[PDB]
Parts: sequence; C-alpha cells; structure tokens
Amino acid sequence: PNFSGNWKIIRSENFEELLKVLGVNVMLRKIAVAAASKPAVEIKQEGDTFYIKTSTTVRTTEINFKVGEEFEEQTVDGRPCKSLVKWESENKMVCEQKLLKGEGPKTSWTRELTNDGELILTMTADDVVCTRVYVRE
Ligand SMILES: CC(C)N1CCC(C)(C)c2cc(-c3ccc(/C=C/C(=O)O)cc3)ccc21
Repeated sequence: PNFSGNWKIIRSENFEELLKVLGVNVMLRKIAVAAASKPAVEIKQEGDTFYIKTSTTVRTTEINFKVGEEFEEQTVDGRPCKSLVKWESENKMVCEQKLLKGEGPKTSWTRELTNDGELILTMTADDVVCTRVYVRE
C-alpha cells in the first residue's frame, strides 16, 4: 500500500519549537498549535504524482507535485518557497526548500511509510526537528 489515504495524527513532537525557530510570535504559535492538534490529511498518490491536502479551520495547504520536478509551496510558517521532492526509497520522499524572498532558517520535510502502516512527517528548521506520526482511517 502506497502513500494514498486519509491520515489521522497520533503523535507530535516539537511543532511549537519549529514555529519558534522560524520567528512566529506567541499568539500566532498558539493558533497554529491548536489547528495542528486535529488536522485532516488527504494524500492521493499515482506513481510519482502526489496530491497532499492538509486542512484545519484557520489554514489549509494543497500541493500537487511530481517527485523530481520543482514547484512552489509555502514553508510551514507560510513563507513562499521553491520545493524539490526526491525518492530515498519507494517508501521515503525528501523535500529541500529555498525561500523566494527574505532570509530564514533552512527548512526541509520528509514523508516516510513504515512497514507498520504509519506515515511519519519530519519537518526541520536549522537544528530543530519536528516529527508527526499518522495512521489511516
Ligand atoms: C494565525 C494562523 C492562521 N497561522 C498563521 C501562521 C502559521 C503559518 C504558522 C500557521 C500555521 C498553521 C499550521 C497548522 C497545521 C500544520 C500542519 C499540520 C500537519 O501536517 O499535520 C501546519 C501549519 C496554522 C495556522 C497558522
């Protein structure tokens, strides 16, 4: 079974720490943390073609990409960035991000499928590592 699914979060570490290092102020961090507690995550995968929708009441992100072909999205803190996703295996994709404008910490994300049917999202901003684990429902 591939990345396709409706994914439900079961673990999170260091989400607020991630927003902190990206310069998001306390009140905005509190809104984002509240929204991130209960996201709806939709992934449709066809080979290298991906649709990923992460939706909360206050902020929804939808990206369409092909692994290996560059695209524009936002960083986790809403900064426009150039993205490129590569395979590290059939079960792990790694995305390197470059800001369009301004200055800021180096950002990246990884999505990995475990043999036990979990999805692990890793988001980094310089030193800081945020891990979110999802299961299908
Ligand atoms: C003030 C509100 C509208 N605001 C602006 C600042 C920013 C971009 C940091 C943010 C981020 C989020 C947010 C929520 C969930 C996720 C991730 C969820 C997931 O992948 O499970 C990412 C960002 C929500 C809300 C939010």
